[PDB]
Amino acid sequence: EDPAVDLLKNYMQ
Repeated sequence: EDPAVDLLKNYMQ
C-alpha cells in the first residue's frame, strides 16, 4: 500500500 494505492480506490469509488 502507498498513498497512491489509496487514492486509486478513492477515485474509483
